[PDB]
Amino acid sequence: ADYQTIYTQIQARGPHITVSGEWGDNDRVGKPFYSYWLGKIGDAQIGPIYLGASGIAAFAFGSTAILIILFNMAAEVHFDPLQFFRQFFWLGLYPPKAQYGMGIPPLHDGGWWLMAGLFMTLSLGSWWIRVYSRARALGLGTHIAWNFAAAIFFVLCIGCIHPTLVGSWSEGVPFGIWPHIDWLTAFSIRYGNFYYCPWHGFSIGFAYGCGLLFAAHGATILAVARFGGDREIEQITDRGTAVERAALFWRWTIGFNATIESVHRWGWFFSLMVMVSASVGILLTGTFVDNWYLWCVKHGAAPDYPAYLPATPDPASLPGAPK
Amino acid sequence: MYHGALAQHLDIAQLVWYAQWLVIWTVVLLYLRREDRREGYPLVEPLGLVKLAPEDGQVYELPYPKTFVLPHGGTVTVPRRRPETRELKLAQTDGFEGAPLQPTGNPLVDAVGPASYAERAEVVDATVDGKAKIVPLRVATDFSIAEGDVDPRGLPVVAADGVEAGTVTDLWVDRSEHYFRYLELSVAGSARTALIPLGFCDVKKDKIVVTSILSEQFANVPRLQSRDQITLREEDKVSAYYAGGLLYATPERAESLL
Amino acid sequence: CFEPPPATTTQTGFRGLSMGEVLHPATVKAKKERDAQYPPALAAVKAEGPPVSQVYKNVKVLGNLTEAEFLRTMTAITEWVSPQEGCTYCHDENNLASEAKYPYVVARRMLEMTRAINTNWTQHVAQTGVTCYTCHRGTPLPPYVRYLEPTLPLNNRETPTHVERVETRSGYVVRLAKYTAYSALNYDPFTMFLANDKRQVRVVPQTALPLVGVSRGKERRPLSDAYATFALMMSISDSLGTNCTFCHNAQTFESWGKKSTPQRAIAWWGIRMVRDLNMNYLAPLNASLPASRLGRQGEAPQADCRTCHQGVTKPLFGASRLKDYPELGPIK
Amino acid sequence: ALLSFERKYRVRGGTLIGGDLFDFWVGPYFVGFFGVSAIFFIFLGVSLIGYAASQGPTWDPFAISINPPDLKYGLGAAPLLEGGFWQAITVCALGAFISWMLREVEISRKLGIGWHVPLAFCVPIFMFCVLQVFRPLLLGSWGHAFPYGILSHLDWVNNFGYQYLNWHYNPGHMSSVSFLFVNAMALGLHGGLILSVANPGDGDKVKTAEHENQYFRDVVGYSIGALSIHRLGLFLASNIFLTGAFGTIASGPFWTRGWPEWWGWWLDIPFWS
Ligand code: BCB
Ligand code: BCB
Ligand code: BCB
Ligand SMILES: C/C=C1/c2cc3[nH]c4c(c3C)C(=O)[C@H](C(=O)OC)c4c3nc(cc4[nH]c(cc(n2)[C@@H]1C)c(C(C)=O)c4C)[C@@H](C)[C@@H]3CCC(=O)OC/C=C(/C)CCC[C@H](C)CCC[C@H](C)CCCC(C)C
Ligand SMILES: C/C=C1/c2cc3[nH]c4c(c3C)C(=O)[C@H](C(=O)OC)c4c3nc(cc4[nH]c(cc(n2)[C@@H]1C)c(C(C)=O)c4C)[C@@H](C)[C@@H]3CCC(=O)OC/C=C(\C)CCC[C@H](C)CCC[C@H](C)CCCC(C)C
Ligand SMILES: CC(C)=CCC/C(C)=C/CC/C(C)=C/CC/C(C)=C/CC/C(C)=C/CC/C(C)=C/CC/C(C)=C/CC1=C(C)C(=O)c2ccccc2C1=O
Ligand code: HEC
Ligand code: HEC
Ligand code: HEC
Ligand code: HEC
Ligand SMILES: CC(C)=CCC/C(C)=C/C=C/C(C)=C/C=C/C(C)=C/C=C\C=C(C)\C=C\C=C(/C)CC/C=C(/C)CCCC(C)C
Ligand SMILES: CCCCCCCCCCCC[N+](C)(C)[O-]
Ligand SMILES: CCCCCCCCCCCC[N+](C)(C)[O-]
Ligand SMILES: CCCCCCCCCCCC[N+](C)(C)[O-]
Ligand SMILES: [Fe+3]
Repeated sequence: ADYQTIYTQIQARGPHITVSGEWGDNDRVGKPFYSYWLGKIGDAQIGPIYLGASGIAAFAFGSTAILIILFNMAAEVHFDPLQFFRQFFWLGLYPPKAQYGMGIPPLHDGGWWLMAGLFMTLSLGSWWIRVYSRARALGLGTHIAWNFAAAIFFVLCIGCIHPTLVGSWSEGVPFGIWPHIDWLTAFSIRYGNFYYCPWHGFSIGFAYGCGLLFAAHGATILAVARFGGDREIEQITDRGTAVERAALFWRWTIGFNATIESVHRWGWFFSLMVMVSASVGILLTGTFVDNWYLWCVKHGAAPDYPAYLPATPDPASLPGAPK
Repeated sequence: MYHGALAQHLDIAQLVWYAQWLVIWTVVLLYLRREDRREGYPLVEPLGLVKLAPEDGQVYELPYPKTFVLPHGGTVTVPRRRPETRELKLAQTDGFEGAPLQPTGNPLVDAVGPASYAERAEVVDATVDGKAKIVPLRVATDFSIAEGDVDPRGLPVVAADGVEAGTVTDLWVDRSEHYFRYLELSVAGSARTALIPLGFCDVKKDKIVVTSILSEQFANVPRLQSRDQITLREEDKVSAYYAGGLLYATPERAESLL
Repeated sequence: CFEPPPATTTQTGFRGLSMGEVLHPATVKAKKERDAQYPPALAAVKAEGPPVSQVYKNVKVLGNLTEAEFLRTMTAITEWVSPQEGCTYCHDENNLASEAKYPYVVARRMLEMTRAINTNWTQHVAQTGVTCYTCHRGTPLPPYVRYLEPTLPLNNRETPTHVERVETRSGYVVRLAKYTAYSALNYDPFTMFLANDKRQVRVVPQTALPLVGVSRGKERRPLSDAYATFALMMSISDSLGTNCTFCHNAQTFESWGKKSTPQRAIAWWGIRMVRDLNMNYLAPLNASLPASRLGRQGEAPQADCRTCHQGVTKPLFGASRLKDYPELGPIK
Repeated sequence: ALLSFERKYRVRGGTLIGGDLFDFWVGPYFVGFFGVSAIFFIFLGVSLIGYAASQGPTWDPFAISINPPDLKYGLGAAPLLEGGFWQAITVCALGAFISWMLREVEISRKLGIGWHVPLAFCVPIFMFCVLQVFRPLLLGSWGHAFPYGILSHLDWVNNFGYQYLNWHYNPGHMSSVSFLFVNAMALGLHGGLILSVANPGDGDKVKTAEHENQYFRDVVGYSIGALSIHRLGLFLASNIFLTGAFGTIASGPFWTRGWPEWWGWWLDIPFWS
């Protein structure tokens, strides 16, 4: 077996490299240090970190959002520190419970939620600028930023775009561990079972495919690490036996194959499509479809099944039944 | 009346369903599957004789060439014509189209099958700032083994047949990634040096076990041009040599395990 | 952390749909033994003599019974409601016609309520019916009642923690969670849905596309109604010791016909019956109860599904005393 | 027929069973003995699906559903129309999947590469067994397994979840979901990164390993490195099912209540109760 694919047997140390960027080389703070146990399964060097304007703006806005959330959470346990740790998972900051439409809600019923939403959104935009500009500063393409953009766009969809399209802030995602989980069922119940939303299906198809692709790609590179397949950039520009064997393994298995470069386009595309499909689904939901199951029945797609115990009429529609 | 309704039993969501499939198949078929073809294409048939005109599908399945501007000068364009020149010491075991080939000579030296190397540039891989990337420690003197880990320098190398075959004299390190990639070893009784990819090395505290080849087979490991640097093609030649041993070192390794 | 196998499973939908009950035998046995404490029927007595309307002085509900029949009732009532306290719980030792103790007047209304249940709500209690025991289980205060705010523990026979106490505000989220099967749902399904008939449980649209005029802005129900319905369903499931597939094919929670079991219809009647009981029999009794029975808003204790069911899909695993005590209903 | 670089790799040997008898290609496809068994099982399973589907109500692909037997048949054979076809198809599936895996190890040996890919492919085969074999064994009926249909299998996932009131609170599920999410995110990062270095645009020159690490050090203060991200990606993806299988096997055999209630081990510690 190739033990190098499991962990680094003999680690190496050397002077720390610094690639200069078009700006901000002085905003790298911290002194690098080395972790021997990290170095078994990764690169041993931790830090320094770049510390630009957008990154600080992100930390500023983020912490503001975190603080607004934590304070409202603590209010929910009347500031008892012990119950706060006990009940942490169950605590939350909720959008309005009452229907104000799109009017700004009272602070006690969703205003603080809206506030925390604003500052998180600013934090996401600020970090996006960091992710984008750091690439151009180092003379790299902006591929990560465009993937990250789709992920931010999906959050905005469930956070505020879908609420504004249907016209009620009551539909946003709460802040908190269990409560953001509870939203998923409330939403799916409201809109007629999300299994029958084709864009749920698409998103899941791509999410599962990301698991398929990264398991397959990761396994492939490790299987050709003896020929240096991990040095992917020079295998793109000068095809070595590593990527020839990787390409032929798949071709002989499934009948076709990618290149060392194109496999990353596949992977990048699949990842992006998780978020793009999710967003189309949310954008259609509530605006143009009210019950995804009935929409599938309307178009003849839903499965049906025999009764097992007897079919049961809606009692509310029998004559003389109470309301 | 209904949000999203259109005339004659259409609704918007129904249209977007069709559009979404169209987008997917467009990207997969017209973009990704052509990107997949920037290597190894056009395919090779039992002699493609029509030298006067190309067959239509071979033009259609290819993307427009792209050019990489290399970091230390030069350009590479893909796809491009790159036939495999060197004579392969293989013979067809049958007349069938996809019957396997057989090695006629010694497949490790002849560099066929799992011992095959790619025809990469006879060029030394470089750091950001132009230096040789893969160098032995005698040259890379500001690099050390990390405290905790076996220093293999001095340890013996035991081959598959249990015979000591040489002594590890140096480690080659990737200066770009801070990662050891090869051990250098003197092959006992042959007055030469050989490189070994770490991935073929079982690093124990008193020995380096190497199961891919026999002790005698260390004699014909591809040699380098220079002592203190390696070319990309040499890296392929060296790595491939041991991998060829997985199937060829003994007659029994190519036959079925059951 | 975990419950050792095997599990008992049942089937409630077409094969392949994963519908049905999942039960831990130990737990079922412990509930079976708790419920087997149901006292057996007192021996039948011969109907003899005049109606007790002519014999006793203050008999307004049970007036058509004879003396032995009526005293048999009174023995059964004491066994079911106040066995440890005895007849003097409701009566003056020296004047059995005195209404001076509040349990007397309450018991009279409870008699009317119980016969109402067995006569007007057969759509839910069928031929099984209820007795005083179904709720009370041998104590004057039933172990499972609800106030207009959640209380812990669920069984008022256990002693509350400082945090469990309703006046400790830091424990509200936990009081609420334990009523909704430990979910973080921020809604009290009892005051929202079971205390009165003011709210609609259904939230799911019955059309594929959104209908114009109910689908935008303030025309829309807030999403919180869906959280609240879900919370009601968590609470209902936990109260019967069962899961959703007992009643629903989760393919379409809102559909009836083949998508619902007959138990879903019975449950629907149960919601209406509990509303009737609370609005018309139990909530008015804050006039007749001491202040130590009332909640922080002067409300009487009221009933939910757990009051009768106590964690079993049929109260007391289907035990019935209807044929043994005709005077409790149904009434012609 | 062959890629420009393919011929020198197309050598004899590396099989596990049969030696030369099946050591050949058909078009691009390597065959081998497990190529043959795979096609056998695929042909058998697809036949049974077709025969079973024709005895059913509809031909709409979204509505076809081959279902397991009623629970009352326990672990025994069930009549073909009411569960038997499901039983037969399931065995063909396992035959096909395992054949496919073993075929990949043969291809791996011939090329002199690691067996990591069939190894990784064991994880989803294992998960399939958890759902269709192991958990139904632990509960005592094939009836607890999921049905074969595009949309019908979602109805089973649906009801299965709601049998435990809110499946999201299943701790094995929480772990599984977290790996699905971070895996999809890492693959975007990894693919994004590689493309960004090889394709800076504008005729700018392609960058370097050191640029790769500089980028992530700058943005998040750490870079795991080239080889390591591939190890991590296999680890992340594999743990979607490796941890998830516990949350699945637990539900029913080792937990019968709602999954929110399970967290009482935390909430109901007397210290802060
Ligand atoms: C425990 C939970 C499970 C689950 C939960 C689930 C959900 C919630 C959703 C799906 C969806 C899907 N599932 Mg399903 N599922 C599927 C297959 C499918 C596809 C129909 C679809 C998209 C899959 C995908 O893109 O993956 C990534 C793989 C890729 C991209 C490679 C391509 C695979 C190809 C698209 C699959 C096509 C398979 C054929 C339709 C079936 C084979 C037919 C035979 C005759 C050849 C198979 C083959 C299995 C097996 C063998 O176990 C399986 C098990 C499960 N699914 C478990 C029961 N799955 C989605 C859907 O839209 O269903 C209608 C969906 O929303
Ligand atoms: C009962 C309810 C269910 C439900 C309800 C549901 C809803 C309501 C929605 C989904 C959605 C999705 N569901 Mg689904 N679901 C899924 C899978 C999925 C995902 C593939 C998809 C997209 C979500 C995502 O990736 O977010 C992970 C990624 C996110 C959230 C992006 C975050 C990026 C952000 C930049 C991160 C930054 C954070 C900051 C650093 C932190 C700062 C915080 C501080 C300041 C507070 C599977 C595999 C199954 C199975 C096996 O049954 C399933 C069943 C269910 N879902 C049931 C049907 N699901 C979404 C969808 O696709 O709908 C069409 C969706 O909207
Ligand atoms: C109401 C019910 C829900 C539910 C019920 C549920 C259940 C009951 C189970 C899961 C499980 C899982 N859920 Mg969950 N879920 C998930 C995500 C997930 C997955 C990560 C995880 C594993 C799925 C699996 O086992 O695939 C299975 C995939 C397999 C087996 C692939 C087999 C492939 C095979 C080897 C090869 C197939 C070959 C083809 C036939 C060949 C054809 C190819 C063609 C192209 C030639 C998300 C992201 C969400 C969101 C966003 O809400 C969600 C919500 C829900 N889940 C709802 C709350 N979910 C599973 C889990 O791990 O739980 C802990 C699980 O058992
Ligand atoms: C299919 C597409 C997938 C996808 C894609 C992508 N996702 C990306 C990118 C892409 C392309 C990036 O380029 C960017 C990034 O930068 O990666 C390195 C990023 C992000 N996705 C994060 C979280 C996330 N993605 C989720 C999901 C999906 N994403 C879906 C699945 C989910 C889920 C599932 O809920 C979560 C929680 C953050 C790590 C990060 C934003 C931080 C932020 O917006 O600041 C917000 C400001 C803060 C102050 C928050 C502070 C804490 C966080 C953890 C940040 C700390 C970092 C700090 C450097 C620590 C110092 C350590 C040092 C001392 C040693
Ligand atoms: C965490 C681990 C991840 C992971 C990993 C890997 N995945 C791999 C590898 C690795 C490493 C490969 O090396 C191998 C491959 O070669 O890649 C191209 C493979 C593959 N992953 C496939 C499907 C896949 N991966 C999924 C998930 C993950 N994978 C997770 C995420 C999912 C879902 C649902 O998520 C799907 C659908 C096939 C494409 C391929 C097998 C082909 C086959 O097996 O041929 C043999 C079988 C056939 C060609 C058809 C057989 C038909 C049977 C007999 C009759 C049908 C019965 C069937 C049960 C009916 C179902 C109906 C349905 C509607 C319910
Ligand atoms: C008729 C007959 C007798 C035949 C005998 C021979 C025989 C056994 C034939 C088999 C016939 C069968 C069953 C064919 C079916 C083939 C199958 C299962 C195809 C599935 C294809 C699917 C859907 C794959 C999903 C994954 C996906 C999107 C892949 C696209 C990208 C690719 C090609 C990834 C594979 C791939 C990865 C993962 C790399 O990392 C890598 C690194 C460097 C170079 C190349 C690659 C590479 O190609
Ligand atoms: C509360 C739950 C009671 C217990 C315990 C007992 N009794 Fe009772 N009794 C109760 C009520 C509400 C009434 C009025 C009934 C009506 O139909 O209006 C009664 C009535 C009687 C009577 C008739 C008294 C009279 O009006 O003259 C008798 C003789 C009587 N009760 C006796 C009795 C005995 C012996 C009990 C212990 C076995 C007993 N009662 C318990 C309420 C309650
Ligand atoms: C559930 C539907 C019940 C049935 C059936 C019966 N009772 Fe009841 N009772 C119920 C509640 C929710 C309450 C309020 C809590 C309380 O303690 O008041 C009561 C109250 C009483 C009382 C008053 C006891 C006290 O407050 O100390 C009595 C005397 C009583 N109930 C008697 C009684 C009898 C005789 C019943 C059968 C005819 C009966 N109850 C049925 C709930 C339910
Ligand atoms: C039987 C004792 C039930 C169990 C267990 C669950 N539900 Fe239920 N549900 C039940 C009824 C009788 C009704 C109708 C209520 C009415 O007053 O009309 C409902 C309703 C729902 C709904 C709303 C459907 C609609 O038309 O909008 C939902 C979404 C729902 N139920 C979901 C649900 C879930 C998730 C459950 C397990 C947690 C569950 N129910 C259990 C009866 C019963
Ligand atoms: C006492 C006054 C009750 C209250 C309050 C509720 N239920 Fe009930 N239920 C009661 C009886 C006596 C029976 C009959 C048992 C029998 O053998 O038929 C029932 C039955 C049900 C069922 C049927 C279960 C079955 O296995 O067929 C269901 C689903 C049910 N009850 C649900 C239910 C709900 C949701 C309630 C709160 C709204 C509820 N019940 C209250 C007695 C009483
Ligand atoms: C014009 C103005 C007035 C209105 C528009 C404002 C606007 C743009 C609002 C947008 C709001 C949005 C996008 C809301 C979206 C909210 C979403 C998706 C929330 C989702 C999940 C939230 C979770 C899980 C939060 C949990 C909170 C905590 C755990 C407490 C915070 C503490 C932490 C340490 C955070 C850790 C989070 C994680 C890394 C573990
Ligand atoms: C919507 C996000 C707004 C955030 C504003 C704060 C970010 C400052 C951006 C500074 C970028 C400077 N630059 C281009 C040289 O990197
Ligand atoms: C996971 C959900 C998938 C459900 C797929 C249903 C798609 C229905 C699209 C119908 C196309 C329109 N038409 C005319 C063919 O009915
Ligand atoms: C539900 C998500 C859909 C994902 C579709 C991706 C499938 C890849 C198809 C590969 C096609 C192969 N080939 C050679 C025919 O082009
Ligand atoms: Fe890669």
